[PDB]
Amino acid sequence: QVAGLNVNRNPKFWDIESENRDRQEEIDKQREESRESRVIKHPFFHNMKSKE
Amino acid sequence: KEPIIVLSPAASSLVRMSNVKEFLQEGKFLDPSKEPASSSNLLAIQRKSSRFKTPIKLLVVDNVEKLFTKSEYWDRVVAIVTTGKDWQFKNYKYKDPQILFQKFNGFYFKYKGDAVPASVKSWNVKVLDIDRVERFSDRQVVEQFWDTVENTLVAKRYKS
Amino acid sequence: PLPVNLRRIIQNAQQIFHLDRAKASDLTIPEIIHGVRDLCKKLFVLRGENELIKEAQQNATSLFQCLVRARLATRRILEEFRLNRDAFEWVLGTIEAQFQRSLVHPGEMVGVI
Amino acid sequence: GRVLLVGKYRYHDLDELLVEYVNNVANKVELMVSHDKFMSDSLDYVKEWLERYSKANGNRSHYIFTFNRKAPGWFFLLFKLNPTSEIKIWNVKALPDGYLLANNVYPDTNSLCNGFKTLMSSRR
Amino acid sequence: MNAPDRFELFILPDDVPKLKITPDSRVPNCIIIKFEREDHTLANLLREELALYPDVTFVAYKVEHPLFANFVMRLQTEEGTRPKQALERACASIINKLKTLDHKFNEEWNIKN
Amino acid sequence: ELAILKEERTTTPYLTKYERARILGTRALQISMNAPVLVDIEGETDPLQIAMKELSQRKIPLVIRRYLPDGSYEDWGCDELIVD
Repeated sequence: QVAGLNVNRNPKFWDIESENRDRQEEIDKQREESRESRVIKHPFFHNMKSKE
Repeated sequence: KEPIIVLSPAASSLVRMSNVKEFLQEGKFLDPSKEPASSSNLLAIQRKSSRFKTPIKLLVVDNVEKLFTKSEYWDRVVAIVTTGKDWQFKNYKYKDPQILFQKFNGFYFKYKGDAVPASVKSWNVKVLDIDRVERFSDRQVVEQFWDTVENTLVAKRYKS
Repeated sequence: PLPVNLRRIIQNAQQIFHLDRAKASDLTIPEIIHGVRDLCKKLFVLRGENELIKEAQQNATSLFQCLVRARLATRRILEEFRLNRDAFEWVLGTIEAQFQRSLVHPGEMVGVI
Repeated sequence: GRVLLVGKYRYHDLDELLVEYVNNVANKVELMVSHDKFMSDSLDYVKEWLERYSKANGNRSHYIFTFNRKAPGWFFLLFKLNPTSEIKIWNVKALPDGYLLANNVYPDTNSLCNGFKTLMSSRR
Repeated sequence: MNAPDRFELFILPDDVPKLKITPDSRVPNCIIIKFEREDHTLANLLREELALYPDVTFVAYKVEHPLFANFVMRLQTEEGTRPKQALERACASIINKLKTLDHKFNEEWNIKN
Repeated sequence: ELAILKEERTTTPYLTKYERARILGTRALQISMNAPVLVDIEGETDPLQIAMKELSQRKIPLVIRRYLPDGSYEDWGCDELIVD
């Protein structure tokens, strides 16, 4: 029970599609994550790509 | 029958097949990480000692899987170099490190100032320290190693 | 009182390299002369190339160089101590390293001491 | 990680993995190259040489090994029974314990050749 | 204020084992036994019983600190025998000796009373 | 101005005991405050022991600025100072 307000979401009186697009973009921004490189100490280890 | 010296095939070993000859024989220590890897697992070195009139020829073997098919080869082993790893001894004569180290001479090479591994302290092996900067003590460390090896050889009454 | 105990270094070299027995030495006389002479110019107390720095450096090590030359003499090395080549190089390197370790450290509060 | 897995193989450290896997695989590759029935050239040249040798010596079946440039760590076993038979290519994988052909592990190259000949005889 | 409870000298905690055996890998066929809540009374008895066995090559004990009630024993035997078996034989032998000693004492006391 | 060029550095090339103590303390504090470690730790947990391990392998990312009495200074990396 999140929608506790009786907002008049009539299709002729409410921009349903823009709300859906904005909410989808807000979920697509909540999917953002943080990442970083890995450091390993080994004599034969080198931080290189496959071709490198 | 020349005696056999067994080295650890681990990449973290300070003594490898690339620089074992120049270290044990010539008395100069070079970093094995910078030296290229050696394709041959068998090498021959010469030791000059005051206890013996003639130089002694010794064979250095990295892997015992292809060179110790006969049990009589283990009678020629006079020194074992280990890195403190249990998996070195899967195919050895004594799969338990303890019995192997009471029945054979164990040597561990570490840089001066580094901490000894826990397994090394729990085993009967000698600890030899190589300084990172000063290079004059390499001959002294090699002399300690060869003193232990020659004591074992005289105790075994080897003929040369 | 002087730094770097030379007697201890010599007997350590004798014990390490087994300098007993009447075996002849392979240590040539020019090697001894040049080794001692070069050792007496690597005992760095002060670093730099200025002439005053070199004069102060030569002044600071006069007594220790006298001690080293009195001990590491050619006849003494060949007859009393009976060093070989490896023992000689080990003694020279050990003398240099131990002299480097005996210098005072900057930041010492020598006044309070 | 304390446990490292390379397929079904299980190891406890990087050095153990290296010594037990990579060195053994390199030894098997060296043995395969040093074998008399090996050719390191291109696949088309290998097929042409096999065709020419089969045409010249059609009384016997000829088999050769070559590098799998498309799939690294593998080998192509090309054998031609006779000039009228199409060239059939088999996949051999370089494992630490030997060579894997037709889900069978052969310790050495000669054992691999003997197993290949036995399989051809049984399938005939 | 900092005085430990007197019953801690002989009462064994729930999480503390009475006996812990570890091998001594420096020499072959040697173990280190740690006895908890014991003192010289058992240690000296076991040590001097074990020292008379032909197959026991080394036996010793030490109480590290008198403020802690524990001792540590080192035991080394021949190749054929295991040290734990020697310890069990020693315990059984001392029990038998005490049994016959008690029997003879009771006999003599009954005779003299 | 006050900086001294790396070619004409005249101070001792050895790490003094005060510099060693200060570097170990600073590195231990940084490690205890979640700084990345530059050496492979096997089972070590104490920050001071990890700092000592880093020092023995010449992997401490710190610079020592030695001050002369006149005000000038020399910058020495922890990896180019000899440590016993």
